[PDB]
Amino acid sequence: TIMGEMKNCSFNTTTEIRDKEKKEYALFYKPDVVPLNETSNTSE
Amino acid sequence: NLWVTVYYGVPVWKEAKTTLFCASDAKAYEKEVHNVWATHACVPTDPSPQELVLKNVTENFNMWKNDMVDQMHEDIISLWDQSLKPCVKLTPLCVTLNCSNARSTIMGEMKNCSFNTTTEIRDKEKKEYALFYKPDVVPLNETSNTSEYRLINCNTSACTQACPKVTFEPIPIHYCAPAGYAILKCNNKTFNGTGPCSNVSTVQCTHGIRPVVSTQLLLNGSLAEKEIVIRSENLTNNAKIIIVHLNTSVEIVCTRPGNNTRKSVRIGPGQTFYATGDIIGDIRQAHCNISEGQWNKTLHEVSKELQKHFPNKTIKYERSAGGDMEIATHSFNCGGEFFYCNTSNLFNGTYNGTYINTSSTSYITLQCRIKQIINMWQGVGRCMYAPPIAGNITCKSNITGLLLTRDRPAGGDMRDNWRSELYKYKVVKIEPLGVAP
Amino acid sequence: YRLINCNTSACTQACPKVTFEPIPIHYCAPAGYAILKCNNKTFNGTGPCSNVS
Amino acid sequence: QVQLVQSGGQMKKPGESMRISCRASGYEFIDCTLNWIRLAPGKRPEWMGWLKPRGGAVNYARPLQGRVTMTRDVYSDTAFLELRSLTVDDTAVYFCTRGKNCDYNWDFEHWGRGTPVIVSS
Amino acid sequence: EIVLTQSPGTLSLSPGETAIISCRTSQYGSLAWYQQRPGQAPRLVIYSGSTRAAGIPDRFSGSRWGPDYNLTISNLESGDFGVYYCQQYEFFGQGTKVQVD
Amino acid sequence: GFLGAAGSTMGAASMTLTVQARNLLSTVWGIKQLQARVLAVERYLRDQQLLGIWGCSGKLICCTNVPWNSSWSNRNLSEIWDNMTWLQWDKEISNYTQIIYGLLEESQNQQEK
Amino acid sequence: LGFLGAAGSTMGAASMTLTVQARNLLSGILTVWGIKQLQARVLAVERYLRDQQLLGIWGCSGKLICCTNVPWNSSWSNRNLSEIWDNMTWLQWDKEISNYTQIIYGLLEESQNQQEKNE
Amino acid sequence: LGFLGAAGSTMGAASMTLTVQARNLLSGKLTVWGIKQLQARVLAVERYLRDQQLLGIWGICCTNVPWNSSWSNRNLSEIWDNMTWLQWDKEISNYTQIIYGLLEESQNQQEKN
Repeated sequence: TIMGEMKNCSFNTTTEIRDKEKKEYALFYKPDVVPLNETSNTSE
Repeated sequence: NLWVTVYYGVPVWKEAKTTLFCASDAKAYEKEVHNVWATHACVPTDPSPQELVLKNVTENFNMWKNDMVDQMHEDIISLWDQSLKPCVKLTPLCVTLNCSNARSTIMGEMKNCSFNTTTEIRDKEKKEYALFYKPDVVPLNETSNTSEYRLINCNTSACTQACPKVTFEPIPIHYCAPAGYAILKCNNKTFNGTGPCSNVSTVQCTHGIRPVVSTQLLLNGSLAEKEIVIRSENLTNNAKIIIVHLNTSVEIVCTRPGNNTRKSVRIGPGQTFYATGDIIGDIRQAHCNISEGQWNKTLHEVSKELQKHFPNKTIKYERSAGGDMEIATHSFNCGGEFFYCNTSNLFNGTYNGTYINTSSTSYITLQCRIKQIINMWQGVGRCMYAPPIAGNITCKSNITGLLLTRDRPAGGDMRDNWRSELYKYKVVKIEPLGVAP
Repeated sequence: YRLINCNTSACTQACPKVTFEPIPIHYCAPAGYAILKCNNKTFNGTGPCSNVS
Repeated sequence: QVQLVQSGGQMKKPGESMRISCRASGYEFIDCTLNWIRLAPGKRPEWMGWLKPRGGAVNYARPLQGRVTMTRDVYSDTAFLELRSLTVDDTAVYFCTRGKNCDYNWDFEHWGRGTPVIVSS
Repeated sequence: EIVLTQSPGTLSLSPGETAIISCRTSQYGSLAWYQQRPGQAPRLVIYSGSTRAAGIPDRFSGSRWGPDYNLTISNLESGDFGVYYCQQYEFFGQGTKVQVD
Repeated sequence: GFLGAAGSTMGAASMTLTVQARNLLSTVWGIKQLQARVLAVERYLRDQQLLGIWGCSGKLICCTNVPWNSSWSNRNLSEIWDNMTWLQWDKEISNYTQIIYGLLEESQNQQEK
Repeated sequence: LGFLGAAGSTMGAASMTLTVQARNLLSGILTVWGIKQLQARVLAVERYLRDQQLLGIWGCSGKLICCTNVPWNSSWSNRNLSEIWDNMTWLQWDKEISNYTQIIYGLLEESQNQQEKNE
Repeated sequence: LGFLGAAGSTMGAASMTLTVQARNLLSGKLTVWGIKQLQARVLAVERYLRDQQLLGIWGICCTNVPWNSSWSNRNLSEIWDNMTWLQWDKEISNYTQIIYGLLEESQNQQEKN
């Protein structure tokens, strides 16, 4: 029906400088990702 | 009426192309003591003494259309790559560097740098106190303060260290025909780059050409036996390269003063970076000495040779055209460390007072510059790093050829620079059967 | 404490299925070559051998 | 498909810096030599620029010494033409070009969209 | 120094005619020819003095050995109107144009 | 020395055919020698094989049972014997090449009947 | 591929097609994956060399036929000339004699040595 | 291995069994380790091909090169009955290149025809 199949994901990543970090804004399909343990919140 | 037969051992030729293999001398593990370009797999010893002059052998040659030079270039680049394959990767170094100039014309060229690094324990950090050349460090975005720098490569690609014992000057290495093939050497001294050759000789294996590396000039080569020689694809096709082969060598010496010292820097378990630790001396930057006004004499001969081929457009000379730094400057790797020199003083002047005049006054000087990080083969992305070497480095060489365009020194191609040497030779195969009456 | 190696060099693990006792392994001459065996039990480390097989 | 894409033109005042970029779309930019020429109404058209993008070799015509410069970025696959000290005579269409084969470095095969240069005298 | 003098300067011809344009050199080299429609990118037409380039019909032809080279365009299609440029590797001339009669 | 025969006419070269045959036989980067060795050995094996297929091994020259035709060459005994350098005759017959190949198989088989 | 045409025919037809089979037997027409061709080339060359060598050990090179000097036993095949020549097809005869393979391999090195007692 | 039995015998018995030596002379992923078997086989094949090549250039064989007695004056009976092969091989090995040569000329004298 719609791309609810697609899951929006944001995460930290390193720059070319090995010590610096930046956030990201990425998209991935549901079967290519898994949630963590459900005792923690399922958003991760 | 005469009926069919088969010869065997017919001495005839077919202009075939194949994979040559070389022969080179060897004495130890790293191909004599240390290695970059040599390879003992190309067997010792020199099989060049097999030589013979041949009667009535008229044969065509074409150095521009030669192909085995391409195979030889492929061999050198593959060997150089696999030589650097096992060496250390300098990826950890790319962290922010708080930097300044030297502690106290002068090696203010040097940029003092301090930075964080990890110990052998993976989670423990320590500060450092290192020195680097200006062109090998990029400042960060100017919206931030310019005191912070980074390595140039990590915005584009990775880095690799040059192994210490893998360091070597060019060896004379002979290219030898396999069985069933033969090498034809033209012997006419007035060879025009391509065409028939009448004094052709043949050898089981060829001259030991050195894989020398230098931009805008040919050095440590083999002089011509006629006067200064000119070779070109087509002179009137102005925008193509012209090559000049000298009949007499000219001497150049390059040095930098100072008892400079390096220090190893432990970076993680099992590898060490080699940063320059200090510079000790007057250390006047990298000046090179040319053999007085023998250049002033030699340009006269080159001008006359060029003028012979063309109508009276007066010959003169000009600085490098520009472009990239390696094309802007003459380059070479004599001392292991790479050198670059602004060649403006070489090509200045136009008039007979210094182009039909000769004398011996004093060595001409070239301003030069030093670099470590380099994309070795003319910008191809083998981004690698060479470590420093102790002080009082010195070099000596003999200049043998020049590169020019037509209507300025050219940049050139290293494959072409070796092709300037391989013009003498050609590859062929045997066809041993035939018929008669 | 720390591991001994990392002050000097790296480390590697041994794979589980890569484990093996010494097998009797023979050594065969290629074509054109041959292997000569001395049978004299009093062989003095080097010298002539008479019962050569 | 090999194609040469040109950026927009410039309509700036005389006596100014002028800049053009051309990208060799769909091709190994590093290997083949590009060139720049001029085309204008009724003008004897002229050869401007050379660029062997591997080493960045360059040379210039007689009227263009000093004024005219270009450089290359292999990662962007883009040749950047830049003219100094613009004048009224510079008004012409500029083409980034190529030869029939990457064997001889001349320009009679490919042509961009002809980004124009106009001098607001 | 124009070492490629295209002649005649221009031709006014109705469709289907046979256009001829001469180009005179004075230096050894390769005489190719360009063509661009009004406001369009150029195209190679003739190469090496006589050989048609890729995608060029048999209408266009050329010659000869010597200093003078004669371009010819049989069966003039109106789309072939516009300017032409005699050319060889290091040389091209002033240019000439073909239009309706 | 066999290249010395190349720089001479047929008659002088006729006394030096054997030496050419004698010499004709004989860092993963260095492994490339194997291809050259294998290809040279294969060329030699093709030579010996095809000498077999004419029924003419051992002998360097053999009385093999096909005739000649003026179409393949009309030029006479004397020109080919004395004046003729090898590469020119090789080129001339090479204009025919495959047609002047072929038939000796069935002539080997003719003697093999 | 014509040599296989004789495989589909009786003995006489194959009698002339021996050479065409011999001709093709020698040779024919990141990615380090392809060097197994060298293994195949070496093995084919070795097989051909074995053929020529063995022909040498009969003292019967050059020819494909040679007048070899040894007895023959009907125990290996007692069947008459006509059946083995006219009606027969090669694979069946090869299978038949294959039962006696090493019973029809052995001596003739000694036969060569026998006529070499005076050569 | 029988040919080594002839090694332990004099000329006479070994003359009966030279062929077995010729018969045996010819042949007998992560682990790229063992690839050098290929070049070993190539070298063995090359040695065999050299043997056949030298046999070809000579044209047992009624050849025509003479034999200066300086290389060996020892009589007929010694080099039939008493002589073990290694000793006489070493004896002639002193004159190796002195006794390598003119078999090619022995081919050439009959190549005069």
